[PDB]
Amino acid sequence: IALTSKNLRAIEKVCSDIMKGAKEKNLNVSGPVRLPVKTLRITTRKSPCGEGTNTWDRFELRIYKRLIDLYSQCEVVTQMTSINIDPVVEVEVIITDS
Amino acid sequence: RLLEPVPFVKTNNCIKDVDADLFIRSYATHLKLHNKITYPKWCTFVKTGKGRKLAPLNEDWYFIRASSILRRLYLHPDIGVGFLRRQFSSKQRRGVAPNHTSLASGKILRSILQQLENLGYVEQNPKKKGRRLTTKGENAINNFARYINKKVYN
Amino acid sequence: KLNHAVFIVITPSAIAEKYKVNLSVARAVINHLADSQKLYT
Amino acid sequence: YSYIPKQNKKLIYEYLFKEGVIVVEKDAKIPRHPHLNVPNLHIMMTLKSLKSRNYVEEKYNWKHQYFILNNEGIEYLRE
Amino acid sequence: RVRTKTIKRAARQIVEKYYAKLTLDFQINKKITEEVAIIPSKRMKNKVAGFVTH
Amino acid sequence: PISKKRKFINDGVFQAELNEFLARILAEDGYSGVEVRIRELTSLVQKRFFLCAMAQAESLRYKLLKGLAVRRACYGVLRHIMESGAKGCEVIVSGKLRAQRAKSMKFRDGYLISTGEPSKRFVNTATRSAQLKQGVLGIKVKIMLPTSILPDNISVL
Amino acid sequence: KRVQTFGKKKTAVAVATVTNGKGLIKLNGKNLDLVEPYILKTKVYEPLWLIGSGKLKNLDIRIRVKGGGQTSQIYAIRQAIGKGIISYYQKYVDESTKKELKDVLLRYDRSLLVGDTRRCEPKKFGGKGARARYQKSY
Amino acid sequence: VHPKKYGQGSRQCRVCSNKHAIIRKYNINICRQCFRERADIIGFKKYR
RNA sequence: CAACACGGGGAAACUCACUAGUUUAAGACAUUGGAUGGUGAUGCAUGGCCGUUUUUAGUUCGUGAAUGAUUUGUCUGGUUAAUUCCGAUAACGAACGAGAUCUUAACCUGCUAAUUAGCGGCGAGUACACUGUACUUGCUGCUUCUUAGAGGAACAUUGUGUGUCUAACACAAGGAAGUUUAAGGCAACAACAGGUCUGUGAUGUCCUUAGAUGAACUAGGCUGCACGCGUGCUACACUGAUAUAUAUAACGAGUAAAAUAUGCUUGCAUACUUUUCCUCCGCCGAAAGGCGUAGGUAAUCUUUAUCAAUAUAUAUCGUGAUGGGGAUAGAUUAUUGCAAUUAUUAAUCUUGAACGAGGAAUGCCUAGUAAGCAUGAUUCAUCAGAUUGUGCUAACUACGUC
Repeated sequence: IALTSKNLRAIEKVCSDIMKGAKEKNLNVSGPVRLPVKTLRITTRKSPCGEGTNTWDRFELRIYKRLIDLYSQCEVVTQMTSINIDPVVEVEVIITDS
Repeated sequence: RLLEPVPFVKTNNCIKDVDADLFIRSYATHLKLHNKITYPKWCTFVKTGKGRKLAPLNEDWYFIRASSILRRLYLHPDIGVGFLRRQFSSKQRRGVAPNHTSLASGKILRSILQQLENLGYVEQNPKKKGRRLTTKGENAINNFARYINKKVYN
Repeated sequence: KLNHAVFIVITPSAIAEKYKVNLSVARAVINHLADSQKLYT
Repeated sequence: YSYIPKQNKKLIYEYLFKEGVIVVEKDAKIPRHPHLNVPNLHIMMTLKSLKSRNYVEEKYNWKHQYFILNNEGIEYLRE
Repeated sequence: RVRTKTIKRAARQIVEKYYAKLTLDFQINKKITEEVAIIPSKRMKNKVAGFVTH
Repeated sequence: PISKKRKFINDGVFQAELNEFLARILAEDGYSGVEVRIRELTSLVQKRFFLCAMAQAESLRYKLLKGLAVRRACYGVLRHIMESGAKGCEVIVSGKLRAQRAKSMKFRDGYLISTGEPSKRFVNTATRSAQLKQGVLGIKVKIMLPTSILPDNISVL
Repeated sequence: KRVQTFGKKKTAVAVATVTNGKGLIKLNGKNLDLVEPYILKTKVYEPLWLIGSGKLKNLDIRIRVKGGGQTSQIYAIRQAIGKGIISYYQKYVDESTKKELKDVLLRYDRSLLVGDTRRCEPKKFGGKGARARYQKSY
Repeated sequence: VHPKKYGQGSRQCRVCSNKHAIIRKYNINICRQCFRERADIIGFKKYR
C-alpha cells in the first residue's frame, strides 16, 4: 500500500494508524519504506513589471511518498484500507497476496 | 614512469592490472598482424568527430580505436552504439560562441562493433541492450595482459 | 630568427640554444643520442 | 452562406430550462461543451440578453460565467 | 555573544524558586531546566541552562 | 492518466479556482465544507468539473460601500476583532479617503507580530478592493490569534 | 570476517571494506595501481608507509567509490584507508596497537583521521559566483 | 479566421489570458504575476 | 546609482501595440434611437504588487515629570551585529523591530526502516593463482554505505589571561564543528508624487466605439544603418594548440492533431489506427540526420555505482599573426514549420579580417569561496553567447583601518 501526500504530519498520522490497523488483524508487514522526496520547484522573479534589482525567490511544493506492504489475502487488505482512510492522503493498493 | 615498486598485492591477469594505452596499441598491432581487422577503404578518408574536425594523424588509428572500444567492452558489459558515441565525446569550439559537447562519428563505431562481432569477439543477445564479450576474446585479452605483466615484472 | 636548419646536460631547450635550432630538431637529436614532457635524468 | 440560427437558439433555451444553470466559459471560438456541440457565441449572446432582461443572474470569476436562471425567467421561458 | 533579557529573566526566576534543584553540571542543569521550565527551543533552553550555570 | 507532480498542481489550481469562485459568492461565513442557497452553488460546481479575517474585512468593505465614515467603521471593526479575542490586529486602509490626493492610514491594536514564521503561523490576513464613488480603497486586515503560543514566552513555572 | 568505514570530501564518498586477508588493495573492480595521476598515487601510497607491510599482510582492503572528481575521490579513499586501518586494529588486533598506529597517522596529518569541513555555498542572483557580482556602471 | 496551432498564439495564461511571462514548467500555464498570488493556495511555499 | 542581457521582453507568421491595406458583426434594450468593447489617454486620480530609502538598529505606547511647539523614557559609562546586555539615571513599566522562530548544508546515534538501494548467503560457468582472485547469468538471513524518518551534539565546555574584575571579551586545549557553526528565508517606523492602468472582469475620469483606436486576416517592420555610449562572449599562444588515452559530476527533466483502410469524382467523403514529452537499443548515414522498434504517470525505462567539461598521461608543432585567432564570405545536405527569401537553425569542404595582453578610467572578491571549466532548468513548433540553479578542477592576501 502506497501513501503520497504534501503534508508530513498527515502521512505520519496515517503511519501510526496503519501500524495499529495491521496489528488489529495481526498481519505480517514489511516496515514503511519512505521513497525519495520530489520537490516541485519554481524559481520566481519578484516584481510583476520586472523592476529594480532582479531578485528571485524559490518556491517548493514538496511531496512525500511512502510504501508499506503486507502478505495477506485481497479482501482483508481492502477492508482494512477502507476503515483506515482519511481525506487528505493519496492511497494506492497493489496487494495481490495470499 | 613505466614501472614503480609498491608494497600491495595485485590481481595480475586482467585489463584492471594493465597500462591502457600500451595494451590498446599492442592488441591493435596484434590484430593488424593477424589481419582479422580491416580499415577498410572509405574509412581512410573520413573524420572522427566534429568536436575534432581533424582525424588522428597516425594511419593505424582505426585498429587503435577498435582495441580501445574492446577495452571499454571489458569495463562495461552490455553497452551499445549511442553509449559509444557518448563515450568518445569531447568539447566543440562553436566559432565565436562558447563550447558544447560533440559526439564521435557513429559509422566508424558501428563498423568496429559489427567487425568485432563478425570476428566473433562480441555477441549481441536478445537479453538486455547491446553486445557483450565472447569468452575467446576475453581469454585473449587476459593472455595479452599476462604477456605485458610478465614483460614489466622481469 | 635564424635558429632553424636541417644540416650541421640533457634537455631540449639547451640543445636548441647550443646548436641554434628548433625544439623539434632538438628532440630528434635527443632521440639520436638515446640510441607531455620526458625524464632526462 | 448562412444566417441567424433560430433552431439552435430553441435548442439552447431547452437546455437552459432543463438545468436551470449553465457553466460554459467565455471563449467564442470553441463550439464543444460537454452537453452541447453548438457554438458558445450563440448561447453567450442569448445569455447576455436574458441577464439584461433580469431572467438570469451572472456570477463571474476570470472567464467562468456561472449563469443561474431566475424564477421569473423559468416561468417566461417554459412554453 | 551575550545573553538577552528573556534568557536573563528566565534565569532570575530560576534559583529564586529552584536553587535547591540546581547543581554545578551543565548537562544536569539542561535536564533540570527542561524539567522545570517548558522552554520551546533547544537553543533557548541551552542558553538559559548556561546562564543559570553561570 | 498523468504524473503525481502534474496531479498535485492540477488539484492546487482547482482549489484556487474554487476558492476565488467562493470569494465572489461569500457573505455569511468563510466556508461550509466540500460536497462531493447552497444546493444551487453545489449544482454549479458539480457541472463545472464533470473570528477569522476575511469575514471581518468583507464586513468592513460593505460598510465603506454603505457610505459610513471610514474612521468610525475601522474603529468599530478593529474593536470587534479585539473583543472577539484577537491577541493583536492591524488594519490598513489605503487610497483616496475623501480627497483627490490619496493617503493611507494604519489602525493597529494588541500584540500584532510581523517578524518570522511565528507571524506567518499566527497572523490571519485578508485583502479587499473597495471601488467607491471617487475611485478605489484597498483594505488590508491582519489578525493575530493563538493556535500553542509565541516562542518569546519563557515558560518558567 | 569484515569491518566497515568510509571517507567523505565534497561530494565524493569512498567506503572501505577491510576483511581478513593477505595484502590485496582494490578500488571497485580495479587495482589500487590504477589511480593514475602521480601526485594522487603518492596520496594513497602514504598510509601504506605509515602502517608498513607486515601489519597490512593479514588484511585485504576493497574500496567502493561514488561521486566527485579525482582529487576529492583520492582524499576520500585516503581517509577511508586511514579509518579502515584503525577499525581493523580496534575490532581484531588491540586497542594499544591501534592507539600507537593512530599516533603515527596523526603525526603525518589530520586529513586521514578527520574529513574536510569545506562545503559549497549556493549561487544567488546578481552574479556568476556565490558572492561575486555583475559590474556596476554609470 | 485562419488558425495557428503552434507558437505564441497557441497558448496563454489560464487565469488572465495574457501571453507574457507564462510558467509552462510542470504544465502550470499561469503567468508568474498571477501565480505568486495563488502559489500558496496551489500549495507551494518558499524556503530559500 | 537603485534606467541602460532591464520590462522572465531568447520578435520568421502567430507575434504586435506599428506600417500598407483587406475584412468582419461578435450593435444588450424599445433598421431608427440606444447602449456595449478597447496590450487607446491619463501611474501628478487611484487599488494591488515590486522597488528604493536601508540590509541597520531604529520606532511607538501607558502613567509620571519638564507658556508652548516639544522633551524625558529611547542614557554618563562599559559592552554588542544589535533602543544587545550590564550599568547608571525624573522616571518606572511596556509593545513593535532585532534576537528567538523557519529552510538548507555541516557531525553522531552494533536506536527507526528495506521498496523500484546495497550487503552478505548460495548455485552455475569462463579465466587466473594457492596452504583464493577476477568476471557474467540463476535463486535468496544482514542495514554500514543509497534512501528518509525520529533523536543527540556548543552552553563560550575546560584551562589561562584581560574586563567596574560586573555585563563580558582574548588566547590555548578538548571537540565533527567554537563568531549566533556556514549559508539562506522572514524584513519595523516613516517616507519616496520611484516603477507598473501593455498581468489581472482591480480601476476613476477622458478619448473612441461599425468607410471602429474593437474583433479578424494578408504582407512589410521590430535584427534597418555616416555614427556614440553601457553589459556580456571570444581572443591575443608553448604552464599552449593539435590527436589519442585515463578518470569522472551534482541539481535535474521527461506522454487534440496526424497517419492508414473503405466509398465516391489527382481531389473529396466515410471508416480505422498510431505518433504526440524523454529516447535506450538495432540498422543505414563522413557528418548532420534518417529508418525500425522497446520502457517510461517515473528511486523502476530514457539514465545517473555513472549523463559533463577543465583535470591528468603519451604523442605532433616549435615563437614565425605561426599550425595562434575565427571575424568575413562562397559553394551543401539536413532540421522545425503553411511560410526560413534580412545568411532561422544544422552540419561538410573551402575562405583566414582585426588582435603582438589593452590608454584616461573603472568592477567584483576573505575559504571550497575568487578564478577556470562545464552542464540541467527557463523561454521553445522552431534557439543560449542570456538568466537562474548545480557541480568538478581548489588560488593569492591582510586577517584589518577610517
